[PDB]
Order: sequence, then C-alpha cells, then structure tokens
Amino acid sequence: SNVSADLIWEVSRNYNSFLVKQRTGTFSRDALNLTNQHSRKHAGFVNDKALGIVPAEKGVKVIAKKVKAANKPASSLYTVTYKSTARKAYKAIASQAAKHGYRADLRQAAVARASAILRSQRPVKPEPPKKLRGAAARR
Amino acid sequence: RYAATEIAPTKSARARGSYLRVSFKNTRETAQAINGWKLQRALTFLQNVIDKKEAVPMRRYAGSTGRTAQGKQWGVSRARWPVKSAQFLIGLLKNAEANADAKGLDTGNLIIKHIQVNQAPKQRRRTYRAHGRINPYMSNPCHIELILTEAESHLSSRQRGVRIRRALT
Amino acid sequence: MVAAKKHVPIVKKRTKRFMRHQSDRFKCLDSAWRKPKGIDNRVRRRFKGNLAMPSIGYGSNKKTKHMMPSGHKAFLVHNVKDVELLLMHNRTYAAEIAHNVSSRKRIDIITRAKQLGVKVTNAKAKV
Amino acid sequence: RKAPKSDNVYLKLLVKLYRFLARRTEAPFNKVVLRRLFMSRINRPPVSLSRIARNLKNGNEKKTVVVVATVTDDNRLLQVPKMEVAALRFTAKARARIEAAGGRTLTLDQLALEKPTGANTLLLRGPKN
Amino acid sequence: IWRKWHVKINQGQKRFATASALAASAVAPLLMARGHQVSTVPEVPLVVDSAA
Amino acid sequence: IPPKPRKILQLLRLRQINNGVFVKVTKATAEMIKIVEPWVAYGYPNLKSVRELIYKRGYGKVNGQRIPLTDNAIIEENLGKYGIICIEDLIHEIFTVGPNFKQAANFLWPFKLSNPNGGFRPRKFKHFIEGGDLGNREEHINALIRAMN
RNA sequence: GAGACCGAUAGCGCACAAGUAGAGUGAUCGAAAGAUGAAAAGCACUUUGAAAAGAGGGUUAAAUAGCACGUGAAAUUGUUGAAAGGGAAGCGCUUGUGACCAGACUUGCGCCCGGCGGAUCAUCCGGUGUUCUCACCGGUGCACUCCGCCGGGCUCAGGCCAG
RNA sequence: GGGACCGAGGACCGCGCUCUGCAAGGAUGCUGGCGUAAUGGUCACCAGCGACCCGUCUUGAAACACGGACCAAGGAGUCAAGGUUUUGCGCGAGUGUUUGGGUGUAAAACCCGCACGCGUAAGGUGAGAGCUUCGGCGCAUCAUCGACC
RNA sequence: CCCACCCAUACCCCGCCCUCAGGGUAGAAACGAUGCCCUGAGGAGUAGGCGGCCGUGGAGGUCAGUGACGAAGCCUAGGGCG
Repeated sequence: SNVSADLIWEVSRNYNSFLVKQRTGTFSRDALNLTNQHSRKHAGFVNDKALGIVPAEKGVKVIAKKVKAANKPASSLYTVTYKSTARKAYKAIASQAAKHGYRADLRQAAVARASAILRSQRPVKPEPPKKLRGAAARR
Repeated sequence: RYAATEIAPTKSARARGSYLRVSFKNTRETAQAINGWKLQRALTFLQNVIDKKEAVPMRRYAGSTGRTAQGKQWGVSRARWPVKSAQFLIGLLKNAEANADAKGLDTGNLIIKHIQVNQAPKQRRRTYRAHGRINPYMSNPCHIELILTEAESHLSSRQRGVRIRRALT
Repeated sequence: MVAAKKHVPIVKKRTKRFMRHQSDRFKCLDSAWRKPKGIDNRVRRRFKGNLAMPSIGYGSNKKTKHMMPSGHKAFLVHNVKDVELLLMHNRTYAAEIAHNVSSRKRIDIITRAKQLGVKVTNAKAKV
Repeated sequence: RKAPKSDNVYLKLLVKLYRFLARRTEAPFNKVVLRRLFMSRINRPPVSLSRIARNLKNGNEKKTVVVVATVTDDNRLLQVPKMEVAALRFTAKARARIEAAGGRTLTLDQLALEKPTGANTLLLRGPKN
Repeated sequence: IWRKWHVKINQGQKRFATASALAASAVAPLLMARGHQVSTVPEVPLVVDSAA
Repeated sequence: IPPKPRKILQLLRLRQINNGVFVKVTKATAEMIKIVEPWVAYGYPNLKSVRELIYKRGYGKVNGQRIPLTDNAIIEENLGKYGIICIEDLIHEIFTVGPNFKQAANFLWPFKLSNPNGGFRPRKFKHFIEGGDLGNREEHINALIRAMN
C-alpha cells in the first residue's frame, strides 16, 4: 500500500497539531504518548500498535489501539480502567504491553506513567512556611 | 503630584508654581540657599536679598560672576542678588504659610524640607542681527515647588563552647 | 519531587557578558554584541587588554546546557494542560508560568503542579 | 552525500531501506543503487525501451533489468521482448508496452525483496551525453 | 502593479496534489494530526446516505 | 626557513617542535639530517631511551588514527605479519635495526616530547660543539631524552 | 464593491476651517497640525494671593486622565539617596569591602513491631472486551490474606564548605 | 620519602596479576561544622598588572586629509522583461488548461474545442560499474578501426 | 668559563566546546535514524564562497493558546537560559 507508520512519521515529523516546541526540548500532547516526547518510538498516532494512559476518578484509564480497526475511530481503542491496588494495575499494564508482542519496548514507560498518575492522586503535604533572609528579614 | 512623595500631606503644607517667567539659573541658586531652613529665617533672608543686605551664593551657575564680601558667610566669593527670583520665592513661601494656617500647623516650627526648581517649556522672541541672520532670544522659565514640615546567630560549636566557658569563669 | 536528577557539576566557562566596543562611550550604541568589521580595530585583531570576542570555545557542556542551578530545564507553561505535559519530567524539567497568565489561572497551575510534583520557577509572584 | 536533495517521502524510504542493505551486505550492487538514489536528475538520464532491448540481446535474457532512473517509451522499437524491469519510474506508454509483451514491472523496494543482493541482474544507465 | 501576483502551475501537478489530499483524508492518524476531533465517528471516509 | 629544509622536515615527520623520530643511519638519510642541522638535535639512543620512549610516549598509527600502545593485541593486529607480536618485539626491532625497521618506525606515531627539565643551555641555537644544542650529540642525546620525557 | 496595501516623519502636499496659513512684483512656491473620559460628571464650596494661580474639599474606576488632557522612551535638567576625585575620563584580568539578591534545604524510600479503620487478598464460577491469553465487571472468598492512617525502631538516599 | 593539580566515565563484558582477591578498560571510604546569605551571583568603589579614538581614503606601509555636539524616528542591490547555470517537482517524444470558451458557493476553485510556442519523427577491438551457473556476460564513457548521410 | 633560578597563547598531561574523518545501530524489548554510541585529528584569518540560527510588519492552518482577577507598550544598583 501507500500508507504506513513510516510514512505518517515522515509527513508529521516536522510539524503536528500535537507538537510543542521550545528551546529546552520538544513535547507532544498526543493522548497515546506515554512520555510526551516527540519520537517515532513514542508517537502513538503514527504507530499501528500504541498505548496511552489517562487518569480516572480513582486509578488509571489505559487505551490501546486495535490493529483491525484502524479505519474505525469509534471502535479503535481498547479501554481498561484500573481502580484496584497499584500493584495489580502495574501487572496488567505490563502484561498488556509485553506478554503478546504489543509494544514490549513501552513496558517500562507505561508502568512509569501509571505510577505517576497514582502518585499524583495522593493527598498533598502542606508546604513549609517561607523564610525571609537578610534585608527582607530585617524589614 | 510633587516629587517628594515620602511626606504625608496631612502633616505638611505645600505650594506650587508653574511656567513662572523668571531666570531658571538664578532661581535654582536661591532655592538652594534656603533649602532646609526655617520658614521665618528664609523669609528674612529673601527680603534682605532684595535690599542687597544678604547675597545668594552662585555654586553651579557662576561663570564669570563678580565677587563680594557678603559671600564670605557661605564660604564662596561669587555671590549675587537675584531680586526677581527672591520675589517669586517669597510668594510661594507666603502661600505655603497660609496653607499651613488653614490646616492648623505651627508656623514657628515649620522648616523647608523640600524645595525644587525644574525647567518649563521655553518661550521665544526673535531679535535682528546683521550679516543676514536673525538671532533668537529664547527665554528660560521654571517650575517651583516646596513643602513645609514640622521640625522634629549561627555560631559554630567551637564558638558556642568558647562562650559557655568564658561565661562560667 | 523537588530533587532533580543526578547530574555532573554545572560549570560556566564565562559568566560576564560580551559588551559591544565603544558602547560604554555612546548612548546610541547598545551593549548587545556586534562583531567589529574594521580592518584596524584592536578588538577584531585580538590585541591584549581589549574586549573579548565570543566564540564556540566558551560553549557549555552538553550535559549541563539549558539547566538552571537547581538542575532542571525551564518549560514555559500557559495553562493547566501545559503542566500535565510535565508529568513524566518531575526531575528533569521545571514549569515557568508565562507573564500574561492571570492570577486565578496561576493558582490552578500551582495547585496542579504541586499535585504532579513539578517545580514552578515563579510560584510566589502574585501571593 | 548523507541526505538526498529530494523532498519525496517515498524516496527517503527507499534510501533508508538501501542504506540498511548496503551496511548489512557485502554486495556492491546495493552501494551503487544507494549512491544513485542520492544524485540529481540530470545525473540520472532516462533509459529507453530501445536501449534496454539492445543490452539483453546477446545472453542477458531471463534476467532482471534495473535502472535507477525513469524508463521511457521509444517509437522506433516495433516489437518489445518479454523482460523483467525494475526502475524508479515508468511512463504510461512504456509500462503498458512492457506489460503487453508479457513482462513484469517492479519498483526498487520489490527488487529488494526479490533480489536483496542483486543476483542475476542487469544494471544499466542512460546516455549522459 | 506589474509584480506577477499570480502563479502559473501545471495542471498535472494540480491534479497530483488533489489526489494526495484525498488519499491523506482517508488516513485516520493524519486527521488527528491536523486538529480534527475524530474520535466519535466510525469509518474515517465517512459516507452518509444520499437519502438523508 | 628555506624551501629545501622545509621539505626535509615534512619528510622526517618533524612537524611540531619537540617531535622525535627513529631513523636508521644511511648515506641516503645521513645527508638529509645534515641539511636540517640548524633545527634538529640528534644522536644515538641507548636501550633505556628506546624502552621508555615506547612505553611512556608510544602511540601507533592504526587506520590513520593515533591509538596508545596499552595492549599487545594492538601491536599484533598491525605488525603481526612481520613477526612483531608484543611490545618487546617492537623495542627489539627499533633498537637492533632489523629487516622490518621501516614498518615498525612508521607505525610509531612521531613522539611528542615535553620541554627538557633543566633547560637546554645558555645559547641553544649554536652547534653542540660550540656550546649549543644543535647538531650531532652522539651518545649525549640520551641525557636530552631523559629531560624531555 | 473590494485588498496578504499605508497607518499620522507612513499613506495624496492635505485623516484637522489645506491648495489653508505664509513667501514672491509676477509666473508660481507651499507647510505644521489627529487621541481627556462610558458619560463633562470640565472641580460646587472654604481659604491665601492684585492677578495668574496655590492649598483644602469634591466628580470619577482612575486627576499616577484637569482640556499644556490615552500610553508617555531617550538626549537634556532639578531634588533626594550612595560613592569617587594630587594635570583627563572611559575599557580588560583578579581579589577585597559595602549594598542587594536568585537558588538549594524543610525530607522521601524501603523493612520490623503495635493500635486501628475498611473487603477491589489468592482461588473458583458467569458475562463482556481483547493483543486468543491476557484483562475488567458481578458473585464466592465475611480475615496469619489485601488496602490507607496513626505510634515507635532501623537501613538507604538526600544541601553547603571542609579534614 | 615529601609536596602540588586533577577524579573525565557510569550494571557486566577486556587485557592481566602477587588470586577466599587485586593498585587490572577513569574515586572511593570515614568524619566534622553549617543548613543560612554561610557558599554563590549582580552592581559601585579602592587596589596590582594590562590597554591609542572610531570610520573613510591613499599607500608597500605609516603619517596627512576628510566625517563625528547629543538622542529619537526614517534611511539605501528592489520590481519588470529577455538570456543563462545549478537544485527540487510533474509529464515524458512529447510538453504547455488560465487568448478564449463552459460551470461556480463568483477576481478563487473545477473543466477543455481548435490552433499555436519549443522539441522529436545501427558494427569490430581494449579498458570499464555491476552480475556469474566461475566457463563467462558486460552499463555509462574514453581510445582505435569502422558503416551511413 | 661554571652552577642554579624567572616566564610566552610556545612544548607535555587532563577537562569542556565546535568542526572534520573513520566505525556500530531491525525476523525492530523500536528512533526529535534529521537520533544515539565508539575512536582519532584539528581550531589566526582580509577579499570571497557555503551553512545554521536570531529578530520585525502582514497571510493560511494549528495551540478548544493568553487577557479588564489586566493584552500591548514603557522603567528596573532583581533574577534564569544561550
């Protein structure tokens, strides 16, 4: 055929609607992007097999592409919400990423993304009071 | 608006004049003479300048200016009698004194905390000169403002251990 | 978390700027660097005791480039959607809220960043 | 040259494929094909059906004809023999005339699948002058 | 005013570009990369019945 | 420098100052050095000079690159076809001038020596027999090599 | 009717009582010059001053917008604050003094006990989704299993300058 | 034996040796004070050493000469036609819709009937890239003998 | 004539920057491949040639971008990056 993941990367490497470019690096807003970095490894929309993790009310919501439904967006994402313990969520996500040959390279990235979301859902410690110094302290 | 914005207007009295048709250089020197003085002392001084009893020292704008014995009080030889500048300063000091009376302050204790002379937009007048040129006679007006106010440890362990021993003995 | 990734010590070969020649003398000449194109100017010929000329020799280490002293890389942020872009980069990147972000939007950004553990460079501006 | 001057995305894929082949094989065929993908169009003159027909006259039949160029048609040739031609591009008439004779037309990526080392291949170039 | 405001483009290249644009419109990833909210629609080459 | 001595120094691989090379004595090579006398100091090295030069400042020319001689595998891969398979074979080849001196010496990148510890002399640009440093010191080059090493 | 045009030193000389003011005997030559505020609500009244104005008081979201009126740079000037100055100043490298400051840190992780508060503990059964072997829901599993908190002990990693 | 400067890299792999290991492909271990302007940074000044005022023009070079009171804004290789070289793109013995005509959501976009512009209507030997069934086959191009008009 | 000593951007060792050159990198646990890793050498520069990058006015698409809870502009002996 004429369309492949290699072609979509070539078309969309230099510019995208998901691309964020600054002096210190290039980021991506793609929902199927585990590290939010612009690369062929992590460009979810480019790849036929890709993963993405988004927060839920409690837990994580993992979405994976269905290869046999690339032309049906409404039925192209396999969505699982994990609201059990953190370790059980990591087990399923890693098995989802490596036990069948569906992006085993993203196993470590996917588990880390789930960990960050679960950590971000934890209660927040109150910050210590600010301390003035020198001239500011004496006024 | 005024430049000395650190003075609360409730405890002070102020006066202002704009586009005053007097020499800026002469007015600047005589304002500097009465800076920081008492109101009554400045008024007596400014009157004496009109009658040529006291002289205003010329510090910055004194190029090719005569010498008098009345400047010996200030430590300079070049002193002058800016009569016109003194008259304008008298009016503003009297106005600020009147504003102090309305507020209820004590005129016998007021001092000139802040006095400033700035430059105004210049006026123009053309005079006739030979060799085909018309010479300008641009005037130099000034702005004047004045305000009257009432007259009135992280020591180390060795450092701490030394101090304890010295305090015991 | 607040702590950044372990990194090599940050060295700066030169700290002071590269002042333009004769910019100290003329108000029309800004201090921004300009390469002198004259043939006899002693700055271009590199005579001793004259202003230095910027060159690639002063280039900072690749492993420490664009890192603030804390060890993070600044990422300009405009809204809450921008700080969630930093979810994977607590230890490598810091958030810098833009100068035109309103006061109430700033509180939302700082609240989200604290949840994400992302450092904010200007978190106490309008407090 | 490291990057081709062309902006064609598919040409970049061909270069990437043959850069891998040239590095991982000892075939000088792959290095020639890779270096010809990099050069300019004036350096890649067209090869006509008449020229390829001449070059397989003697014993080079039942071989694969490979040109990194565009294959054109020639009206001077009345009969076109059956042949196996792989090229960057084919004209509408040259492709039809080759297929009418009974031959097959390939692209350079199909050539990599069929002949990863350039075995049993006839590599030609167009007239530079 | 004589500045060559208009550009002459081959009709062959014009039709080539339109064909490429139509083909890219059938590619679902390229639709998202261009900013289109294509997540609740099936069959990216969305064909609606002419009767409706 | 006149054009003739310039070419000789390029042919002797003496491109920078304090560069040292090993030359086998020969009427073809003896006359070359005699023309570059106002720029070179040369003599007859001993075993210690040869040993410490290769051990401390010995780098090989491997595929056009300057690779330090830190292992015997480096020497054998480049000079094993001539029978030199270790560091001591290389030293033996240079000291006792053998059939493969040209290959061993050219393999050795020209030695980059430091300035001598103790100085050259009050006037270093006279001939050695006039109290300078230029010319043939014969067996006195060893004392110079100690200082530059 | 329009513009991938210009935006008050631009665009027609003219965005304004512009072919005007003004110059030349005349033919002709020919400028400068826009912006308070949503609304004049354009400061009543009191007081000092001959007056111009000033100060209180007031309008207003704002007078840090008072018709010398949006915003208000630099050259140049005044006052205040700090400092330097035996026939130049200014510039480069390096300390020191004085003033003034951005960071960093505030603890996290993981084990062993104890008090808890709660059944998304393992297994099995049904349904569903998928990458066809992995998951999710519901039930069983009502407590040496699992999840969060609190009180102790310990390990490790944590900033700056040094021996 | 006594000093000085430095610690680049970051799971393992190698060469080795004096092998329960090691000084062998790059610093670890133990300890103290402090945890804040203390280190560090920016300014101004003093101090030691260093340091001609820019540009233009002429000349082998200097020197002379010219421009420079200060600031803000403006300020100078552009457009068109005709040739030409190189890169990218389309079609390719053809190529060029846009004088014009036909639709149009109307100066856009889409389509094209007839002319018209530019171009077009087969050998021997030696090398030689690349194939090889190891016998050989031989691109482009050059040299030579050709053949034809 | 002899001994020691002083220091140049010069010579030796190390760190960092850039450029050049030579190698590795897919039955992909796989990549701003315009990337990453390894090794070596080099660094003055007028006329001139080549490349990258910064900045200003306007246009298309895009960031469901910023903003009266304050855009733009201007001031700053306040900081960060190059």
